[PDB]
Amino acid sequence: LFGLAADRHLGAHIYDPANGGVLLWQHLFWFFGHPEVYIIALPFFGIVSEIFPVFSRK
Amino acid sequence: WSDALALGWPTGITPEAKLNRELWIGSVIASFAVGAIVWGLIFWTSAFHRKKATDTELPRQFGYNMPLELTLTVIPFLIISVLFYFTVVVQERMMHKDPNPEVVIDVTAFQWNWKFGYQKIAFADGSFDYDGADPERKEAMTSRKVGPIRGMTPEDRTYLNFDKIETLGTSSEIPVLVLPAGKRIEFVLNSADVIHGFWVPEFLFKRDVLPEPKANNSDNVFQVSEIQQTGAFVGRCTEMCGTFHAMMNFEVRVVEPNDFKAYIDQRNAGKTNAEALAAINQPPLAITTEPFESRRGELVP
Amino acid sequence: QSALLRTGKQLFETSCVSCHGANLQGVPDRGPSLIGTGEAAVYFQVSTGRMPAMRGEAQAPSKPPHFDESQIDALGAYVQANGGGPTVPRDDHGAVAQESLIGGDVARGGDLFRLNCASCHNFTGKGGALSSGKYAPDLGDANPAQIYTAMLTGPQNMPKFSDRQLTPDEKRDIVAYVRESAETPSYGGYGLGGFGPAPEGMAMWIIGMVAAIGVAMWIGSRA
Amino acid sequence: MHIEARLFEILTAFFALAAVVYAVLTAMFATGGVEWAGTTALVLTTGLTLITGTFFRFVARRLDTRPEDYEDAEISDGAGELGFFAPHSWWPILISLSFSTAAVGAALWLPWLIAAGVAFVITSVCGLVFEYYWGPEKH
Amino acid sequence: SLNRPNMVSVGTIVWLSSELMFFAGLFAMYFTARAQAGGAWPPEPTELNLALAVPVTLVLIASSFTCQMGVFAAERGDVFGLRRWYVITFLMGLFFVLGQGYEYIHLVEHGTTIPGSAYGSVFYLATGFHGLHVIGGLVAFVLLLARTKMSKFTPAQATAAIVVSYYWHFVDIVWIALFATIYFVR
Ligand SMILES: CCCCCCCCCCCCCCCC(=O)OC[C@H]1O[C@H](O[C@@H]2[C@H](O)[C@@H](O)[C@H](O)[C@@H](O[C@H]3O[C@H](CO)[C@@H](O)[C@H](O)[C@@H]3O)[C@@H]2OP(=O)(O)OC[C@@H](COC(=O)CCCCCCCC[C@H](C)CCCCCCCC)OC(=O)CCCCCCCCCCCCCCC)[C@@H](O)[C@@H](O)[C@@H]1O
Ligand SMILES: CC(C)=CCC/C(C)=C/CC/C(C)=C/CC/C(C)=C/CC/C(C)=C/CC/C(C)=C\CC/C(C)=C/CC/C(C)=C/CC/C(C)=C/CC1=C(C)C(=O)c2ccccc2C1=O
Ligand code: HEC
Ligand code: HEC
Ligand SMILES: CCCCCCCCCCCCCC(=O)O[C@H](COC(=O)CCCCCCCCCCC)COP(=O)(O)O
Ligand SMILES: [Cu+2]
Ligand SMILES: [Cu+2]
Ligand SMILES: [Cu+2]
Repeated sequence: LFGLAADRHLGAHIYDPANGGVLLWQHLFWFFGHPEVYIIALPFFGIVSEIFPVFSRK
Repeated sequence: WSDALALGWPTGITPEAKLNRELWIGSVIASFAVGAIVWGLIFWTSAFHRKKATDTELPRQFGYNMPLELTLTVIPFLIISVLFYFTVVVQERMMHKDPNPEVVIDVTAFQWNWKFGYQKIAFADGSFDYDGADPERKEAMTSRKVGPIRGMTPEDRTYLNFDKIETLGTSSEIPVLVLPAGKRIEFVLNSADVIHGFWVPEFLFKRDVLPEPKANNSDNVFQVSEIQQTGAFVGRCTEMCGTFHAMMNFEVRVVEPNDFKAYIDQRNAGKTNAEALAAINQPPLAITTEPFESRRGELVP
Repeated sequence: QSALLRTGKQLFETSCVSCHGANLQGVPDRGPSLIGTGEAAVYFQVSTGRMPAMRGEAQAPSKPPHFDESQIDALGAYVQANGGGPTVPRDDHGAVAQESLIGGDVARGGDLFRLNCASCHNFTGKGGALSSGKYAPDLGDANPAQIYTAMLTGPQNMPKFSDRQLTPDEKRDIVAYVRESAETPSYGGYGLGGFGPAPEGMAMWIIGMVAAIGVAMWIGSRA
Repeated sequence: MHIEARLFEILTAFFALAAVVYAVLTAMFATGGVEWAGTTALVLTTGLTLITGTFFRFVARRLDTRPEDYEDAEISDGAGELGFFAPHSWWPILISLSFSTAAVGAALWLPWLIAAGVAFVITSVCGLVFEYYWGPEKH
Repeated sequence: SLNRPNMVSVGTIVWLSSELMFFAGLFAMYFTARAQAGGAWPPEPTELNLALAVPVTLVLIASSFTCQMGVFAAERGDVFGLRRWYVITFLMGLFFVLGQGYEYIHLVEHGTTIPGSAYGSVFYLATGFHGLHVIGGLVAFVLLLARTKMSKFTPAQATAAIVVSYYWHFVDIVWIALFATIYFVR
């Protein structure tokens, strides 16, 4: 995000297509994106994992 | 029945599409199997294992089973292994790129429309040769003391390709690409501004049109082995590109091999697209899509 | 040069055709016709980055340019050959005139600016708000050619000043005033933006009064 | 505290393996070069876990078993003195407001707003850090 | 006896480990832009001098020693030794910052700027973010030295000194990586 703000406000060449920056962004973003979708999965696994034993008497 | 287990894929018009459809159907079946198994297991315990009226003495407190957690961790590995094998087998086929194609197309995507250019034609029967490359016009895109990126400014546009025959789309006319049937086809993709999406649903395929494919280490050229159906098929953009992302469709019209030469000759004479299709007893405008209304919407006088 | 008139046409049909048409006649409710606008309009719109536009809002903003000088000239010449109109002034070498546009009389330029241009812009060429989502920009970024071609065309909501209303001698004085009022240092300290009472009041409240209250709290006691 | 230390180096081994595999498999039969973008990330992902693992290992070797790390431990073992916790403070909201001001300044590119935001941030952080250390007023 | 882990230290360790992934982006940008160089990676206007970056690096490498000496003084109960060593550390850090600024001015004069080239962008971004971390460290020194004279020298103040030292040993270890990867591996 800082890199992108630098491009927009200071006129730098970070994500220029000629510079191989179209796919730099995708790598950097998808390194975040998928762990992000696993951040909002595991705690809600734990909630149901806590709830199941109580109502099953087991 | 392939009309219910394909979940609504179109039938292929190319060998690769037909091969891909088989893998899709097989995968759908193999997923519904495990879905049914697990749903049955969930339903079984929710209908029989319940609290009885005459029920005391809390049930058996078992929570470990060693020779069952090692068994149920092996079957999914074997399931995924075969799927991986078939995936590899199919994916290697869809990207072959035979050295000698029979027609090369230069596809360029700009801001909310298309342009198609016939690079070269070389039939296998030695009955038609044409070379449409235009380097003189290509030379007029060059920019330069030193330049920012590799000794040039971002305003280079050298990577684009220009040809003698080019169909151009407008805001009031859908661009139509004309191809022969039963022939090997190239597609070489390049973009002027941003990323676009090349999708023809009947091909069961799509590829991103990038502003610098070479500099970004990404293949921007695919082949079709042959097409065995004459007619008109739709294509549309499948990558977010701005306000008019949803309004830059196109059409592909496949005709008989002999009609292709007549169309090419008509275009060589100086006729437009609409004046060439009419010359080979074909509708001039698109029949799968029509131009969008230029107005903003229905709240405007 | 015909070698320049065809390189500017292939640039147009790849970047401009969606909003302006293939025959420069304009796409209804998407963009206007470009017949009779001239190369001055093209120069101003493309050099400052306003074109090509990206969406339909209250006002199309400026941004980094999409093409370079050669391509700008090509596009301008292609447009000029399709209905005429104004032209960008050149110098003895054919390049766009920058230094030769600066007028001698800055005092006359000053009050011409104050009568004609200070209503939308500021006293010295800052911004100004317009009706609904529109505004007059800051003039501290434009070069002489851009300042000259802005009033020759009347870009978006700025009125149009012909060469008969403002002769190409008063325009030079105006551009001289605009270029001088942007590159002269403040006398008497930091400029504080150049708007007047509002930044002054905020500076007072946030510096002077804070310091005074801090000093009072240091000298005095609590409870 | 061995379980804590082990949990990190378990990840470290996998991360190192993944980075090494990715780097080599890309050098040959992969278009372009070594794919510097993905290679860089994994070789620092390993470092993230390595630092914490090493620190935890050293701390575990330094101190002996705690009531928390003991199987058959009694509640009476942990009785005593925990430490200091802040009961209340209104400084966090001021810090957040200062940072918000700086961010809004940076978004619209208003240097004066950025400067004001930075000054506010410094003042708020000073207020937070010098909270339980100010002495009585001298008169 | 001591039989517990210092949680003010484990908190700062985990945060410092997380902060290492921020520089991952910058390193990725540098290595990506370097790949598409073609010919000479530092372009024609760019000329890196080792006549100024070496002494500055040596100073930034001599600060850690003084910092560790201050920490050693902190663990004994000495409040004055800590102050003396931390002041010296602050001065050396300030020297680093001023040297870096001078080099920036020199480079800008010869035509190496952020909008000028693709090299300039990555160079200035990486080195500027490192400079920002250094300034943060200096601010931390000032705040801690101001706090050390508000109250009696308790173990908590020693803990604060130790964690600040941890942070400093993270600004100079990331500059030996950058210096190695910029001035030697060109
Ligand atoms: C306790 C005692 C009392 C204290 C009193 C304090 C006063 C201290 C004064 C110290 C200065 C001494 C030297 C004299 C001044 C001087 O020699 O003058 C330099 C030149 O400078 C500006 O030229 C910029 C370039 O140099 C030019 O190239 C460029 O052309 C020009 O552009 C203008 O003109 C173009 C043409 O049209 C337009 O295109 C364009 O738009 C624009 O208008 C540039 O101007 P500009 O944008 O203003 O930015 C300048 C740079 C840098 O400036 C400089 O060099 C030096 C600046 C010195 C100022 C020092 C002030 C001290 C304040 C603190 C730092 C802030 C913290 C306080 C917060 C609270 C406290 C904590 C609790 O950025 C900054 O950081 C600005 C400083 C930020 C702080 C100032 C006030 C902030 C108040 C906050 C209010 C918001 C509250 C919100 C609450 C919700 C113009 O003015 C010129 O005339 C002028 O010539
Ligand atoms: C009646 C009327 C006109 C009111 C309009 C109210 C209104 C809609 C305000 C919108 C303001 C903003 C910030 C718009 C952007 C959208 C947005 C982010 C909205 C707020 C979102 C929100 C609630 C978030 C959390 C709050 C938060 C973190 C902070 C908000 C940011 C803040 C505090 C900024 C606003 C402060 C403000 C409006 C001050 C302006 C006052 C003055 C006098 C400034 C003018 C000024 C100028 C113009 C200078 O050039 C200058 C140059 C050098 C020195 C000084 C100045 C100077 O002071
Ligand atoms: C291809 C790069 C171009 C060029 C050379 C120009 N445009 Fe645009 N444009 C659009 C709209 C809605 C307007 C009118 C409102 C406003 O000015 O913002 C314009 C305006 C112009 C002008 C001004 C002509 C005048 O009448 O004086 C000029 C010279 C111009 N343009 C050149 C919309 C679009 C658009 C659709 C979004 C696209 C694409 C372009 N413009 C691209 C170009
Ligand atoms: C109100 C309407 C006016 C008046 C009377 C003048 N201008 Fe200005 N101007 C106005 C607007 C709304 C805009 C923006 C149009 C656009 O972005 O398409 C402008 C633009 C300019 C510019 C170009 C912007 C730049 O690059 O900074 C210049 C140089 C300019 N205007 C100058 C100018 C002068 C010299 C005027 C009087 C002689 C003048 N304007 C009048 C709004 C308005
Ligand atoms: C947006 C985040 C980017 C931060 C990167 C830090 C930059 C280090 C400064 C190096 C100076 C080099 C300048 C140069 O050669 O080009 C100069 C332009 O660079 C600048 O203006 C730099 C200002 C950056 C703002 C400082 C940090 C922003 C604060 C935000 C806090 C939230 C001159 O270039 P030019 O003359 O136009 O060719
Ligand atoms: Cu995913
Ligand atoms: Cu598109
Ligand atoms: Cu799209």
